[PDB]
Amino acid sequence: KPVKIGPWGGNGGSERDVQPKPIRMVSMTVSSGAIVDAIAFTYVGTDNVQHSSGIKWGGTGGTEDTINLDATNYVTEISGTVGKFGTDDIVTSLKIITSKGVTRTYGSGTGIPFRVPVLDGGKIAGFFGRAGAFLDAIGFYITP
Amino acid sequence: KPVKIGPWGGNGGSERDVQPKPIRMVSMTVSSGAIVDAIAFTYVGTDNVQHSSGIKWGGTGGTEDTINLDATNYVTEISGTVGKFGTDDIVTSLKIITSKGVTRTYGSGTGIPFRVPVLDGGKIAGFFGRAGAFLDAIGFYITP
Repeated sequence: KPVKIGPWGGNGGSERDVQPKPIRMVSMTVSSGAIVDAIAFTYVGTDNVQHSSGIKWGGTGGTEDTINLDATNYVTEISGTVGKFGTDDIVTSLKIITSKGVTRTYGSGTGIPFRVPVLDGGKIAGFFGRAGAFLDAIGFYITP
Repeated sequence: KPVKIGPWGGNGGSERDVQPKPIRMVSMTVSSGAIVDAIAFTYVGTDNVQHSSGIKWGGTGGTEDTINLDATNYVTEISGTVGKFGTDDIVTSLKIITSKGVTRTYGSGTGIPFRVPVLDGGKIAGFFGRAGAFLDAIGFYITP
């Protein structure tokens, strides 16, 4: 069963979550440009079945990038910033680090930093948050 | 069973951890004044036995304050700040929130904030980190 922590960001947009909850992440897709426009992911649930988060959480801007994950290549740390974009506090940048040390950076924005490093073979299993035109807020599911 | 995340803080101090790992926190004691001088806790381990973290993690400054906890009165969120105090980046403040609404604030908010809100009945079960004269860095064990 995952732990659920967060989210980091503003209170705009609509709330986003998944059912069933995730125990490991299979892929994630971030849409980004100057800031983080949207996120989507696929995962194995608490039922040991694969599921999608469905339509991307956020708007139509930016470009998509997908990370494929497996038992040896999993997300061990996520960081980012919360800042203004227009009059909304949103996720202005996001950085993903995997267990092989590869880092991907999404957005070029600034603001109040957040960072969640997961230790001892634990992993980020998936996401929840808030989104509208952009990614207002992001939180994490984590399994040991 | 717990997830292990963090730490937040500077790079100084000696590494501090507990064995066995915690599944429930029973009490925690923060020593603080202007900053966070030390932390200690007692917990139920993965062996279903009560254990201490031992001597406090940090120095002899500040005043001690103890929170008593159990399965239904648990820490649901910890936040704080990491900042320079003298020559060291340390945990300059901590805020503890319990499931019953008990709040305690320790130290002074100088530097960069962090927050770990735990949702859906998850709980902070204990701590690890780095310490010397002060609490250099703090991380969490979290159970779902």
